Amino acid sequence: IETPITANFREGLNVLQYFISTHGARKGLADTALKTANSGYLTRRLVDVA
Amino acid sequence: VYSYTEKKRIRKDFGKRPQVLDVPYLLSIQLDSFQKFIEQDPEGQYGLEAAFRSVFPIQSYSGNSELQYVSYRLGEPVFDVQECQIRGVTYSAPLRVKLRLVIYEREAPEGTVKDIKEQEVYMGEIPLMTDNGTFVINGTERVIVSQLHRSPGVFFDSDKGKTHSSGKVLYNARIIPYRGSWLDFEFDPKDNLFVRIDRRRKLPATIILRALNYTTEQILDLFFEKVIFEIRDNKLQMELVPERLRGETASFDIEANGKVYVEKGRRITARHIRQLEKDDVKLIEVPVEYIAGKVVAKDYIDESTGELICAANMELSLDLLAKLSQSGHKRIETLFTNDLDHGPYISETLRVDPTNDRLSALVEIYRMMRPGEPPTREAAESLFENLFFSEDRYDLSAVGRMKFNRSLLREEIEGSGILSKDDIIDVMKKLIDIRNGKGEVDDIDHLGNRRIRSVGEMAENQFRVGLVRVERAVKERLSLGDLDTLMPQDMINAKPISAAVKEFFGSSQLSQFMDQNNPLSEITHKRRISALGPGGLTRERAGFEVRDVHPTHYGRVCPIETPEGPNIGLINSLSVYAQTNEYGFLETPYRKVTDGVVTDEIHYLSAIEEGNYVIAQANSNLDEEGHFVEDLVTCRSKGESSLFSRDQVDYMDVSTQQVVSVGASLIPFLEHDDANRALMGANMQRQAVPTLRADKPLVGTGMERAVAVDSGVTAVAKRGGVVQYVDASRIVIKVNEDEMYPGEAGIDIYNLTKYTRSNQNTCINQMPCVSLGEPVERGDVLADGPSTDLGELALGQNMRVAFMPWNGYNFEDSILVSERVVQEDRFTTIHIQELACVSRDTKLGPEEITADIPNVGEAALSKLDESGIVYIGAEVTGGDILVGKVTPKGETQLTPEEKLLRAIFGEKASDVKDSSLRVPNGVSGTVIDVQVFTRDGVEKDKRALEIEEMQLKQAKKDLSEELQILEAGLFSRIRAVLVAGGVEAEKLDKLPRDRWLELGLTDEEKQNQLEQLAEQYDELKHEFEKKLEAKRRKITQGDDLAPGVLKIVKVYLAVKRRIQPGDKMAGRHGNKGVISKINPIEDMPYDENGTPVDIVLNPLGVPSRMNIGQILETHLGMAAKGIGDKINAMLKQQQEVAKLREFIQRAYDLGADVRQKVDLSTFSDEEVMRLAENLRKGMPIATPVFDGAKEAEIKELLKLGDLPTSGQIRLYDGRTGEQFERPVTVGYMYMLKLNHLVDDKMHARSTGSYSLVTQQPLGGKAQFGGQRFGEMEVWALEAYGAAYTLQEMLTVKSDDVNGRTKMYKNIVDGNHQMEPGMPESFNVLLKEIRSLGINIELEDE
Amino acid sequence: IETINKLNRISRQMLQEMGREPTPEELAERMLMPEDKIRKVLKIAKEPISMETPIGDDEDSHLGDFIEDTTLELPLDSA
RNA sequence: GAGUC
Repeated sequence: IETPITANFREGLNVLQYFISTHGARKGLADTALKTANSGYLTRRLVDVA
Repeated sequence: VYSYTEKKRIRKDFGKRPQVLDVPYLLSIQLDSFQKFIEQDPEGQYGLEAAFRSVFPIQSYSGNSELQYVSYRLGEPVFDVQECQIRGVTYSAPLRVKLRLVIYEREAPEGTVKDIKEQEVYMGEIPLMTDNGTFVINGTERVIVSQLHRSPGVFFDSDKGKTHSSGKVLYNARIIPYRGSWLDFEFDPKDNLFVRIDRRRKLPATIILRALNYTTEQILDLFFEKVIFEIRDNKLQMELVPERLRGETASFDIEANGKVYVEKGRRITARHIRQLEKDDVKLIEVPVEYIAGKVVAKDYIDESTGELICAANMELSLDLLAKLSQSGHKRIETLFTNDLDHGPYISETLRVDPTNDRLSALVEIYRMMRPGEPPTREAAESLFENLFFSEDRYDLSAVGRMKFNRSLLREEIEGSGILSKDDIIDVMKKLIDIRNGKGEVDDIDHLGNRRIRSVGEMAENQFRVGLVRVERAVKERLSLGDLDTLMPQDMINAKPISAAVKEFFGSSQLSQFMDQNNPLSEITHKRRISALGPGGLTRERAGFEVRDVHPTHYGRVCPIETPEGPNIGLINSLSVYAQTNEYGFLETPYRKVTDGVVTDEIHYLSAIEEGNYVIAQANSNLDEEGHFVEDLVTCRSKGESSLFSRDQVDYMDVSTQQVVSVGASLIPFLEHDDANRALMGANMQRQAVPTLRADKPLVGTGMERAVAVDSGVTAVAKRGGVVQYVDASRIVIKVNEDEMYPGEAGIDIYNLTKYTRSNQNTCINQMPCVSLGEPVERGDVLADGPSTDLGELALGQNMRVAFMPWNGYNFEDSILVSERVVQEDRFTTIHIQELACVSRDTKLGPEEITADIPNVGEAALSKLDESGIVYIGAEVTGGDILVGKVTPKGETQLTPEEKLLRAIFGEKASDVKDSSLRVPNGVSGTVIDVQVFTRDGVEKDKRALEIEEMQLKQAKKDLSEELQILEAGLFSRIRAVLVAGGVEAEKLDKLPRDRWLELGLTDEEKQNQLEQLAEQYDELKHEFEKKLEAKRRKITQGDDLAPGVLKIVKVYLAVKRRIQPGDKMAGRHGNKGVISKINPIEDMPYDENGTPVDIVLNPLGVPSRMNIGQILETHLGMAAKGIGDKINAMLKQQQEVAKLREFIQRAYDLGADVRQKVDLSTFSDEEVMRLAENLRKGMPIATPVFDGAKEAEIKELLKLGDLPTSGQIRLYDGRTGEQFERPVTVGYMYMLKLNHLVDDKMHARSTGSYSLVTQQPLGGKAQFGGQRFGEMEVWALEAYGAAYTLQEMLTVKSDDVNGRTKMYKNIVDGNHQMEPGMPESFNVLLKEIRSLGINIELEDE
Repeated sequence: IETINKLNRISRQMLQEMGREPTPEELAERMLMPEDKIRKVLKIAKEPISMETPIGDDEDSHLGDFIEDTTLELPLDSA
């Protein structure tokens, strides 16, 4: 996204800016749930060979 | 300028902007929807009304008898709220409906002159909603969650890449009904149009229109644009419109009017096109080549013989042109397919489409649905029509219709349920459009494309289902029997109605146990919104798109309240001010901006409407209730953000907090907390537990008052006036004469609920807030729920926390806590657990409840009553017996050894088993109350009688004093009217009471109101005598339980659970921790002043976790206590009231751009000193979410507290007395203890109950189970060389019975030897292989 | 079997006439026999339940994962 | 339904 975050945590961001960050936040956390499944299954494949 | 409760606790608002309109009563959604279900409104087609008219009026087969619907009535509930809770009943009202049987005559034309029968029939009990917005489901509190789904109508979807190596563009419009099967239209790779019908498979779209009786000719007419091709002499001339040449390579010399126009080869550019457009062209001079390649429109029959020279949709060719001109059909009508704009789509379609007419179209329809079923005419027709055009089967609802009509850009808002045929054609038009590039694609996740289901619409649908089944039955029995003598009441069944209801309420996954950990959990949980459920999204069906953050969630759903893990993205909280429109779309309120000036006018917009207009954020600065601060201002529009000038400003946010959900709104310095932890914070709040003591949160958002109020666990004043009686059980209030109804007496009653069991084992305790004889107004907080202080949400308590390392006790977010926490009993949790005892009867004989048990000491005997019952108030621990039960044993076949031994000690012991209910080990506490449910059949126990006698006494006393206090208030009110026109105080009072109804005075309007309260008095009598007689019978009535069950005992245990090491706690900012050690007071570091700290957090937990708000809370928190301590000292020092006056006012008004302009000086001395003592314990300040206190205003307060500006002080280590080489951050922070109790989470097993088939230990602490050793864990042992541990886990610890038993006793014989066996799971396995018919056998060596 | 037929068909009558559930006493009278045989038939009425019934709201447990076996004594018992 | 990474 073209418009960035100028302020910082200490001074406090605004309405607009905070909403931005949820995208990255949520994306990251959602990633955890569904991605560790892939890794896990992978691991089990490898283990079953070796 | 504030009410009495606020006068008592004013929190200092730092909020720099004014919330204009009020925070709407949050739990309104539920009530409004449910209330719509029952809404008596003839025209408004919803709920009852909607379903009724859809089916009714119900006409019989023969056309002579009919059933008509008049109207419905809701009775008064058979069972009250509390009572249903007690007996495990569902809370419900009777529904009774007026129905009329009318019979026409066969012979007389339609003479309704024969027979007219009518009555009100009972159609079952309908579950009612509480005052809270909850529901009573077999004795437990449940909530129905709102449901998001993809709204009925049209979805225009594009597969960008999506599928293919090629990377081809695939367009699909989806047809989503309320009720019925589904329709998909998509583009084949070579651009040919296919349908998925009920997503079964893919076949040609064209066939459908054949079924609708369109010939190929009508098809291509309506779709493609015909072109008139005149043949005169030997010259071929088209009627050409200029903008069809649009970028057309010239294939000929194009002679129009005069001279050469287009080069033989050179392309038609726009200037050429506009020139010939200007010329006004009718007929050009095409050669021989153009028509060869195109196609003919209609079916051109040969006039001469009568036979078809050309059919519809044949490729154009040389000889055919000669023959058609020879027939004298000199007006041919060719088609237009020059790619680009109007392409060869439907044309190519028709060629691959093998089907011909109406007939073969319906054949293929029928065939795909049930392949192999023979083509009967009736079956195919009926199938087709029933699929999309049947009214009771296929209903779009108002919703489907609106969104559908807005997808194709129509005008009518409402429609009929069934799909009109024109609609279908027009959408396929829009698909073909998008394929060419006239319009573009609608997004799946748009908030206008997603709709929400409340209560009423859910109810609606499930009610309709009961109706459907009942319809089969109804129409069936209407034709067999005799029409005259049989009545409507004998016709009507109830079973399937009540079945449908209990399925919805009971079985549904959207209906769940209320989260009652805290008021916050409840209130939040009630407004949570799920994407799952019937007609909604699945786990695997869910990719990234839907779960991630859609821009439209702005001000509608709070973006930051969702469970972590797999359900993330699925479940979300409604944002604060957001509400649903009529259609079930979310709307958000905005302020109108008229030409630069910010009005006061509030407009709610849907997502759809939102997409249009240009709106400024709440943070933009406001010029003196007129215009804007800045000439270039900051806003958003059409889903993107940036700069605009004043004049372009259309609308604006009311307040910042409108973007946030409720839970998140409570966290103060949200502005400085990363969302990762923010999210976690909200969830944490939901898992918090009420301690006994409520300490007001010093660092709040102001929102704590609204949260409390709305949760509805408090008592609020209906009328206001003066408090007559205060009890820790009853609050009785005398109303303002202003507000008082001339109907009933002015006496409002609040019986408080004290100390009952919540679902999570939590305690439910109400405390009265006001004192006796005190003044209150409408909407004053009268009694608090558990986690609530005077008006405010009090999730927990605030403590002195210091950031710093301790001797590795605070390592990775571990928590060091003081003994002082225990000493002061803060965070001591209240638990109320329910234990049960169940007495049945078997073939083995009657189980019963007795004090008599084999081989127990008088220790247990002494704590039991006559019947085997615990005494009230008993203190009991693990292993203790609560309720005695005996069960008949079978034959005792003892080993020979046991036979002899019996003989030897000579205690034969009767054929009985000890079944008694015992306290589970680890838990221990206080039996507070016991309830018993006797059977109807079997005679009552003495314990039974005495407790039901108690119920009598209690019932009596309660209702007696109800009548007595109500009576006194009513008589005192009559005294106010007789004292007007009739001064007499000495001989009225001293004379009797009810001889004030022989009272015959002035006959004006004085005598009329006496009778008003006099007839009300007669009803006080007839109501009470009933209200008594009803509640006597229910107490005494035999309690009806499950078949086989004689009697039940419910035992309510109180757990006084103190905070300990291993317990879980956190703050608002996500940061959390386990208690690692309780340090004695001595060990904790302390101030120069001598006060030591309460809790120590490790600093290292903050930086990388990114949540700085907790720090600001700490600093502000010490400052608040600095204010409190200033106040405390001046309070203790008495001094002068005016002096206190000065300090306190200047405190409020300190904040630089403080909005909340605190009016003090006028305050009466009383109000002053009282408030003083409240803020004695620290001042309550308000930083609103984002609209919060800057670093500047905060440091300013620190100066006023006479503290360090950085909030750091030099501290001494309580162990050594050595000072810390750096001054450290301290301050007061608001803390919470979570539902997670190491108490319950402790478990360990040696040997116990095993699994039936596999013979392994069972699961969980629940069964005293062994923990499961998974693949990964096994793998651990594998990596080491460790064979024996492995084999242990494999055999002696699991499925080998001989092995485990043998090894246990060898261990007890000091052997520790292994001696391995054979896994019983393995044998299990073997035999299952044999059973599936495969021979597998163990080879001998 | 036929006695059972009576049961459920008269259940509907009595539920609607009396208002609520049919307690054994009143039912006993209305069907022309002794109370004893009522309660007997009541409990016998129930059919077998699925062993692998998903009681786990999440497919955590097929009810087999509840089952405890009293036949096999504990190693404690063996001791 | 919620904890852990």
